[PDB]
Amino acid sequence: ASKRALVILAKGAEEMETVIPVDVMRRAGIKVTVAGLAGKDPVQCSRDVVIAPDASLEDAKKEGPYDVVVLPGGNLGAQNLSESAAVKEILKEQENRKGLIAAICAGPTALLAHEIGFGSKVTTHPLAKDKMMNGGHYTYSENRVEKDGLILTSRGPGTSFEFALAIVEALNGKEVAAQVKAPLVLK
Amino acid sequence: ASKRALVILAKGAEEMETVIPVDVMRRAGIKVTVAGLAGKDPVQCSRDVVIAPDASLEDAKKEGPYDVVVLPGGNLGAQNLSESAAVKEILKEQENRKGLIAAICAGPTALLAHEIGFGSKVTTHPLAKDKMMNGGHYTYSENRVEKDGLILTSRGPGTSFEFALAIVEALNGKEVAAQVKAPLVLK
Ligand SMILES: [Cu+2]
Ligand SMILES: [Cu+2]
Repeated sequence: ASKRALVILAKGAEEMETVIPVDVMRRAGIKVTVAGLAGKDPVQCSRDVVIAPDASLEDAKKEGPYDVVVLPGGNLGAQNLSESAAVKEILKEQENRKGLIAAICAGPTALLAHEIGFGSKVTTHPLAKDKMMNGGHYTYSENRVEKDGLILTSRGPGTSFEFALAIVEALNGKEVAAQVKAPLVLK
Repeated sequence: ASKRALVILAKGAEEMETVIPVDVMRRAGIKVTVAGLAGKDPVQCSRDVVIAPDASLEDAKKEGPYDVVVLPGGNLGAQNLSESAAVKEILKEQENRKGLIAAICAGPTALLAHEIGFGSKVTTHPLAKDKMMNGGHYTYSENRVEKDGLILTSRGPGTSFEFALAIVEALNGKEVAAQVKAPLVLK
């Protein structure tokens, strides 16, 4: 049976940080559900790219559990994720069942909002560091991708490939990650 | 006045190679029109990401001229671009007015189909090389981004940032490209 990923898509999400992990995870044979936070309608991302989700979060959250829950970044997208009761419940359940949670850029600040993974070493976009570190509940890292147990974080659009391949390695192993990596023409 | 970019979006396009240049060009203050080859309806990309274009190509082609015409890759997307009479006319006009043409991955094989920029040094995805080189009308390069006059080409999803920043530099200069680059957290 294939692994399953939930990607939560909110208005203002960084479109690069959404599409790169979805595409790379699907190249890895992961069944990815792109779920719209606000419903089934297409979502307007931070730059003006409009993406139609596979399902509403309301529906997708009923089709769990997922092997990874992925939170894209983008300053306003992450604020929307941080304010959502549905996201809070999903992340708490994932943390409780010891499943992987992956967040990139401003995405990890939603972990702070929902009190997820306190005590973890994490990274974020450099501009999101102060928000993430409010209260000192995490230890900050400048690694391009950071993984502390079941909390996987990354820094920005330019780390999106490394972030996505780290999810693939965590779920499907190093060999699959290497196979997926080669045709991408990475440096 | 701001520069203007036309990005032509066909079914089967590589979504990463579409979104990365659109996002980076908009960060550069370029007015980007994402135009759907087949009409105004949302487009199903190679992995299963659905993107809603800003306009139909039929409408957008009437609002030229553009400072750059951008062709995303993806094997089936590029085949669709190669078969289109509207694309042929747009590229010929752009070539005739000495405007920039930028194509990534399998995208450059549409230049071959429409007899654009013969004699140029070009690169493509490694798997698209044989198709591009059919007849020997170009000289092949393994550079991650290649620019020969007004023909700008690149190799794949992992070269998309370099490709997009090269478009920005060509249109808006090195200083703007450097400013846009820094917050992306590239290596
Ligand atoms: Cu970001
Ligand atoms: Cu490609």
